[PDB]
Amino acid sequence: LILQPNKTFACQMYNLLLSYDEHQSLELVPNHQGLTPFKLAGVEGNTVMFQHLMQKRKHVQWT
Amino acid sequence: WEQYRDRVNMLQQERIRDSPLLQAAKENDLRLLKILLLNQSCDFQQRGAVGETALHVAALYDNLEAATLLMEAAPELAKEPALCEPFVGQTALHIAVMNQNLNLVRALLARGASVSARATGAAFRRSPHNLIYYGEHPLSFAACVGSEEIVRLLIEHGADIRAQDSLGNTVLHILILQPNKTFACQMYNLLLSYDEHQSLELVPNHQGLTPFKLAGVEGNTVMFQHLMQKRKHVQWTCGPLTSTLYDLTEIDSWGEELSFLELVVSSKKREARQILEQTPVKELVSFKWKKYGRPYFCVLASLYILYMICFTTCCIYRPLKLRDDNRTDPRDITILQQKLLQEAYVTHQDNIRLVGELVTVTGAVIILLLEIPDIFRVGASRYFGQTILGGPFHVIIITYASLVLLTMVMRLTNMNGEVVPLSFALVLGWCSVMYFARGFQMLGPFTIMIQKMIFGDLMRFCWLMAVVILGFASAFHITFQTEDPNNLGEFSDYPTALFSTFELFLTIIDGPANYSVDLPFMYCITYAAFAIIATLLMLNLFIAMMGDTHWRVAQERDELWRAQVVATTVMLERKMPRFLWPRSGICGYEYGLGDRWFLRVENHHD
Amino acid sequence: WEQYRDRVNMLQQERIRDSPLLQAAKENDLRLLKILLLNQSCDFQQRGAVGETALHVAALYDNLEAATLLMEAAPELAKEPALCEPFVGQTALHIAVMNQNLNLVRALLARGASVSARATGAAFRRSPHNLIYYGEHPLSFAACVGSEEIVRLLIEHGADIRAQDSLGNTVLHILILQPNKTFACQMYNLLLSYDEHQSLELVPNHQGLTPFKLAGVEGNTVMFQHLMQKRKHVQWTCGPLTSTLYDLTEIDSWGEELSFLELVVSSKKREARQILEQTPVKELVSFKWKKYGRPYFCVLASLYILYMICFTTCCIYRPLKLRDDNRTDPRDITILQQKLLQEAYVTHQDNIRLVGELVTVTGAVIILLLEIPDIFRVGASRYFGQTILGGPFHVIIITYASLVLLTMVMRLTNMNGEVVPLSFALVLGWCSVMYFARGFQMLGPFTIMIQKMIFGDLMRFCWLMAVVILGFASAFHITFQTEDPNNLGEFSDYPTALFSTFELFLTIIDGPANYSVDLPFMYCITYAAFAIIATLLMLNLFIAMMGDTHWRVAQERDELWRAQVVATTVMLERKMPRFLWPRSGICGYEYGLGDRWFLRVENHHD
Ligand SMILES: CCCCCCCC(=O)OC[C@H](COP(=O)(O)O[C@@H]1[C@H](O)[C@H](O)[C@@H](OP(=O)(O)O)[C@H](OP(=O)(O)O)[C@H]1O)OC(=O)CCCCCCC
Ligand SMILES: CCCCCCCC(=O)OC[C@H](COP(=O)(O)O[C@@H]1[C@H](O)[C@H](O)[C@@H](OP(=O)(O)O)[C@H](OP(=O)(O)O)[C@H]1O)OC(=O)CCCCCCC
Repeated sequence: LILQPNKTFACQMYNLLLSYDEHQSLELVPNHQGLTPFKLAGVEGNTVMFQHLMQKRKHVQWT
Repeated sequence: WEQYRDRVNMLQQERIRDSPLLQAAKENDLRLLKILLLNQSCDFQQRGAVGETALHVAALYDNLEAATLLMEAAPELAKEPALCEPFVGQTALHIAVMNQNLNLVRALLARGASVSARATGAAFRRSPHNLIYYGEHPLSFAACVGSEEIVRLLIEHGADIRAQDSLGNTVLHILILQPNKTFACQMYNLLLSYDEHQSLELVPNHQGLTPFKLAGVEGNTVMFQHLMQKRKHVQWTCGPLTSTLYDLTEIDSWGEELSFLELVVSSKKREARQILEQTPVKELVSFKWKKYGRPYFCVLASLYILYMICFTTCCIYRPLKLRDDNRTDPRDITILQQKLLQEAYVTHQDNIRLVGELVTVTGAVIILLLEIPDIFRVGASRYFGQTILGGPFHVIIITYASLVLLTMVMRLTNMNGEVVPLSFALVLGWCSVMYFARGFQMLGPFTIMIQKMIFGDLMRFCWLMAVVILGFASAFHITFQTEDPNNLGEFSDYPTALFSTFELFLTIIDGPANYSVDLPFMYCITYAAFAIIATLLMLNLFIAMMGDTHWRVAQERDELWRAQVVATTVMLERKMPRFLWPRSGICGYEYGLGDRWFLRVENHHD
Repeated sequence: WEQYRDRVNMLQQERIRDSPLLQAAKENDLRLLKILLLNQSCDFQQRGAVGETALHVAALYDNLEAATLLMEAAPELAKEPALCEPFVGQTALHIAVMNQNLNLVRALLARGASVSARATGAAFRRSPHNLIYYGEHPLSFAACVGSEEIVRLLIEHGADIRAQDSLGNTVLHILILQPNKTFACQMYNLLLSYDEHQSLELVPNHQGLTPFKLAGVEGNTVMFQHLMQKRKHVQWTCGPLTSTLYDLTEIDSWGEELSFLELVVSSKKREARQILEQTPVKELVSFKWKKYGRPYFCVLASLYILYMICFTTCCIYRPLKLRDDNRTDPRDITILQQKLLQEAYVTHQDNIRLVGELVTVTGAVIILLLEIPDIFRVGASRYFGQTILGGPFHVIIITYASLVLLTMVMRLTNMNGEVVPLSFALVLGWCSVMYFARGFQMLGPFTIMIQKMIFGDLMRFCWLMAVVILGFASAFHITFQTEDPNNLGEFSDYPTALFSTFELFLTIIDGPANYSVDLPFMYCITYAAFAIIATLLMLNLFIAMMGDTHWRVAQERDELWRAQVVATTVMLERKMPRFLWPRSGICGYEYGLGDRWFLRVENHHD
């Protein structure tokens, strides 16, 4: 789903996969190359997918 | 260093997370917070990492209900500020004003929290590290973020209007220091609706700047126009055209030494040159330049051109005499040497040269008497580094005067080697005539983009160029260290091997080619590669870089030419006789309107 | 000088402010103004600083009620105008018309104020100082500001339509002189609604221009299109395509000497070349150029090329003979000298040269017979300074004819030094063939951008060249006054030190480098700096500057090529036989439509 040509809407459908990922996790399993999906989004230049991945890791501590 | 602020912020999160009361104030949950209000075993006056109370946290996270809960549980807790290094005086009322919480600010002023509290910490003072400069006062914060009801509630609850911080800026200065937000102009009107009895408009900071002068130096054009909606008034109109008079009392600033236009044109900020095109500023300096600035600048330009003519015809005819010891040396050129001073002035032509020598020495004296107080009055880094005020030319003219005075030192000591100060003075001084080329509208910004190329392109490209001519010069030297220096002596020793490779980089000197001898076979290989990488590739790339910076200047030619003529107009406003430079504008004391000088311009709109 | 007008304007404000009546008329307050009407001690005919009455003030500040109250106080006060220098004849009816007050203008014409009053002040005459040129008449002001009901009210209240000012312009001329406003075009129809019995369209000014010719010379393209809606009519249409005939009676202007197109192409205003692309002008001069202009211009271009070939093969074979005395001089070149006229024509080849000499002399005669009446008929600054009409080439051809006539003068006096005027004539005349290069569509505007760069770029860059080659030439000279002029004599004396530094600036002559002798150590330092600042920096900045100027021309290539072919088409329209240049357009006298010549064009629209 990362390897698409920068389509926005499957971004939300990425959430659907992470809506149903349960018990490692699907986010940490590598391929035969040995790449995390975060690393695949990094190497393929999917910036929208990268920003959507960094919505979950970050949190605001104060404003 | 900014990692300390990250450590303080996550240590604040540590002290919030450890304490159950501060965690309950952050999370906005009232359930355990009721028991925290009820029991007397817990301490409500506990400190954070800095000094933030739980009411500080509840003001920080827009938690007004928990703040009011411990504020009934502790009414005296609101007045204590933070007490560590980044927040040495931050109250929660500053945070509640900054977050625009109307009910929390109304409750905080209803319970008598301090309104004149100064938050003089390092985070609130201006810096490149802090992203905002909202000030140190609650009235400052309320006007500066742009909330009307909060600042009017602060006026009705105390908060005297004059509030100078550690930098000395009042409210109007740091309303002007915003990044060009329009609506704060209307907020400025609110402050000028509530300014009464000097006035707030005239009080300076620790730098000694009016808010008008701070608007001029910071480039805030919208505030500058908004300030001159109050100063101007139309005196008559007919048809499409109105005639209006502008007050130049704080523009020309006749009483004050350090003038307003000197603060505009010598500003380090880039955006302070778009404020120099405004509707009474362009006309005032255009009247100064056309009526006075161009004729006195042109006669000074002709006088300096004649001074350099009288200097170059003085030094072309300099004393040299035939040497007594014969040459007797191969690879040498010498006919004649320098002349001693006892026979340097013996004929009438020597006296005609000598009066020119005294002209040049007194020219050096009147140059250094017009630069040393001028470099002392504004500082070294302010005046030499500013490209608008002719600083690169003003170090060159100073270097000329020091070099010809060093010539005057050397000649009376009768020692040789005087070709070098005449050569440096004669190359630097005729390039300083470009300093007088800023006046003409035809040939003005050419001399600013020449110095722009010198300090932008050929500061970066010379380090990329001195790693090619060094390596290729060393490569050419080794291929001709084995050979002779007679048949092909362009790389005989290493200084001329550097200089010939430099000249071959510039394609001035022809390629080293002697077809009557067998050249080394490595030389053709390492010179063909030189002709690829250096004459073809790096030279014309740097020509294209000159074309790009020439385009970059040529889109904005008039914006720098007007700044150049403002700089030289306010330079000839100073250092010149007062009877020859009368006050620009018309007087108006005989017109009964006061002892203020004005400028009438007329426009043409629909 | 414009400061006098500022002094007059605030002196007007002084005379308003001192008088209570004028202040009451300015402020629009009736309370003390009623007492000012009642008492007879005050004088209602008091003057301003110029002559502005209270009615003038109340008309100037849009105060109709106080104006009408003082007209009931004084009905005779309206007819008196101002009487000082900037407002020589300004009435307040001009001001009320200009401010578009319908009720005030109706009251002023109801009380019998003058409608034919000429406002002959310096503020109303056209100048760069005055921002508007609205005219001198009330009908002029009403038709010029853009009001319909006011101008029709002025038609019904007198105001004869023909109204020539001190410049002699009528209403239509100074309705054309607006900055291209569309709606006034329709109000031109309003003037053409009330023009009756010559007509108003044909009356000239003091310059001698028809209003159609004024629209031609001022570049008012929208008014030109509106004027040629009236002249043209469609004769048939089918499908998408219409055929319409345009009247060229005032385009060609066969009766008048100074033609319409001569006023268009020799206009000082830049915007008068976009009117030259219009639908009845472009087809007419394209028919003139294709049918007649290009063949006669090409045969004149071939005749001038053959004349210069017959001149250069005449002056290459010039009389030259071996000198009688021997040289006996080092640093000298001379083999042969000039030849005396008694032996300059002795052989048949000398006669073949001699008939070419008479060809060149009669060519100079027929050149100066085609330029001296032509420079007398339009003036010196009109014709030499205009770049469209080949003025830079027409000073060059005149310089050719004067130089070869001076060569013929010098040859018959048998004195030497004829190499110099022959050399200037021979170099200037082959550059004048670019004058014949304006005709071809391929290589046309290259010759206009070459002269554009000569007069634009290299008049500003020559002064920035002469502060570098002078300083560096003088710096190179001092390093080689000490040394010998044999091993490195490129800076021996100061004229060749200027010329060699100029050539080293231009990168033509190779760098002065003699590796078989020890050069001065300052020379390499001050020449490395020269190769940086001049060959690398200063030159290619000017090369990219020429590239930007070439881009500026090349965005507008066809707009200048069409102007060039219009200029040479109307220049070959004059100075040429009438039987060889028949009248363009078709006659229409045999078609019974009148003695007016027309041009039929067909178009293709949806
Ligand atoms: C003539 C002798 C030297 C005069 C000393 C005074 C020299 C002098 O007046 O300029 C100082 C200059 C920095 O330039 P400076 O502080 O005035 O600021 C720059 C200047 O405004 C340039 O015009 C800008 O364009 P560019 O990007 O550059 O094209 C540049 O970027 P930007 O505004 O467009 O964003 C601005 O940052 O520093 C040196 O390189 C000198 C190195 C040599 C030091 C030699 C010390 C002798
Ligand atoms: C060939 C001998 C000289 C011929 C004399 C006649 C020379 C001649 O015909 O032009 C006159 C010229 C002024 O040019 P001129 O009045 O025609 O008007 C300029 C002309 O239209 C240019 O093409 C325009 O572009 P640029 O900006 O220039 O690129 C320029 O600006 P703009 O329209 O774009 O806004 C216009 O202002 O004045 C000199 O420099 C001559 C100095 C040398 C005088 C030497 C006297 C011998």
